[PDB]
Amino acid sequence: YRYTGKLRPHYPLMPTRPVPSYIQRPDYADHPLGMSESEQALKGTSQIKLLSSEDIEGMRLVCRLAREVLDVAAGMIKPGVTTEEIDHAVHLACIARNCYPSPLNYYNFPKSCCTSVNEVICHGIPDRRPLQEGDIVNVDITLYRNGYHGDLNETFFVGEVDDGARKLVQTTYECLMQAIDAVKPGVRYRELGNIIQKHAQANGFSVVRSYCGHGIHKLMHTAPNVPHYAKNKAVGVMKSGHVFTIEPMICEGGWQDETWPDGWTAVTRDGKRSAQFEHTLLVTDTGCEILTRRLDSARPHFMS
Ligand SMILES: CCC[C@@H](C)[C@H](N)P(=O)(O)O
Ligand SMILES: [Co+2]
Ligand SMILES: [Co+2]
Ligand SMILES: [K+]
Repeated sequence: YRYTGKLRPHYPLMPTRPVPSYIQRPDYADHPLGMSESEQALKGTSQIKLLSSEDIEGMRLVCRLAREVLDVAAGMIKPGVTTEEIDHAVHLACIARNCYPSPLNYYNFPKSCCTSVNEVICHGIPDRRPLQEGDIVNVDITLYRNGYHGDLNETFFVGEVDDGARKLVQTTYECLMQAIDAVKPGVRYRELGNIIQKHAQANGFSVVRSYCGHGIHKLMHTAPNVPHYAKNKAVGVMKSGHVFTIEPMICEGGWQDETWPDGWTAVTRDGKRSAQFEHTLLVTDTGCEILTRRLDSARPHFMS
């Protein structure tokens, strides 16, 4: 394999971390290939669940717990700390909140969160590489509690970073918040990508095409599919009671991605940096509720 940039995987990984049997497990947890029967059954379906009131309480709960776990990870970001150390902490923090770490064994993903450094777009595997001053790193947290998944992510600076990194991370966050601002009943899911790409393009960045935002509730990834790029073909109209993510990935260079031999790590084909933010959203009668919002600050961690 020809790597696209400077980053390399740092193996071996520590043995897979056990989740005590008292934690309730999603279906794929114990599938040999990590397939989710429940996801697949609804795979290809266009129909969007309307959450009930107990569904909404369940989503509120797991999304706030996910946020707490992301906040634990945010506090560990500094030069010299390995992404595997961050995942260890994340794994324990999930267990402490009586949650299963959703990524763990999801289609055989081997860790409890995704860590995506520099040219890694998304789904990076926590490993033995120490974070380097200058890096940008995304941590993506997904928790499962009482049948519901909650999903968020932020990009972080590792010590001092350069102007290009400041600008890419800020712009990515602005892309996300502009899209969120547009969310309310009657808006087409396909419109969000027009908004995201307009802002990215204005700032000289490109928009990843192969990964999308998604419905989420009892299933981690379900209808709707939500592209982040302009003139997409996404199907569906927003309605009060829909829950879904928006998680744009924006890049310094070109939009094209490819996958490492690990089957998960998505990287820019050109080796230039990519940043991402993600919230889980509930559409309400007036707009939407950011279920994974940071409660104890107005702002994401990079703005500290
Ligand atoms: C290993 C899968 C991790 C997934 C589910 C991420 N949380 P996302 O849905 O790509 O944001
Ligand atoms: Co995520
Ligand atoms: Co997601
Ligand atoms: K990245």
